[PDB]
Amino acid sequence: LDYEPAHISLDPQTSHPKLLLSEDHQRAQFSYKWQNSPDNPQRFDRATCVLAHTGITGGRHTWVVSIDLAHGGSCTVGVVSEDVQRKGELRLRPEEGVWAVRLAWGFVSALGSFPTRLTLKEQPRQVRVSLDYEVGWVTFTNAVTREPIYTFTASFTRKVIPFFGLWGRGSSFSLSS
Repeated sequence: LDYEPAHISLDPQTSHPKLLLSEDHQRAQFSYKWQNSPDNPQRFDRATCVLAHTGITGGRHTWVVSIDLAHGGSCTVGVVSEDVQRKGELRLRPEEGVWAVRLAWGFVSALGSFPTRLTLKEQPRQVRVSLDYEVGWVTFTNAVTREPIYTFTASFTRKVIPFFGLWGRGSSFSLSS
């Protein structure tokens, strides 16, 4: 509970063409249109994902993702090693530097080679990500109720970057701390 609220801004260099970022870089929604997004090496081309601008190399840090799934979409939240594969079919799993949870209506899972289905007391509106770089914890909780969701144990050898994904029109997320 000594996790330091962090500023997150979504990096428009990284965002899949199917994600629309807000002017303030605090929100994203799944867009009906592929944008004519410059295909620079930092940009996801298949995974409908976006990174934060600023990575973490130490300490304890925490941020909150508010999730709105209007019509059976999904949202993915977590952290990636900064050398995560961005081009092609990415497998979201620890082995490939992804520590993330996927939320849909009636469906939450921790992503790995062997995804873990999680049944919660409530459908999370808000997911708190609490990262302890020093120990190697990625903790997910319901940011309103503090209900535990999942904890990954990780060995960080590189910078880690807050990670977000959306699938399906009417799906969106917004950031706070």
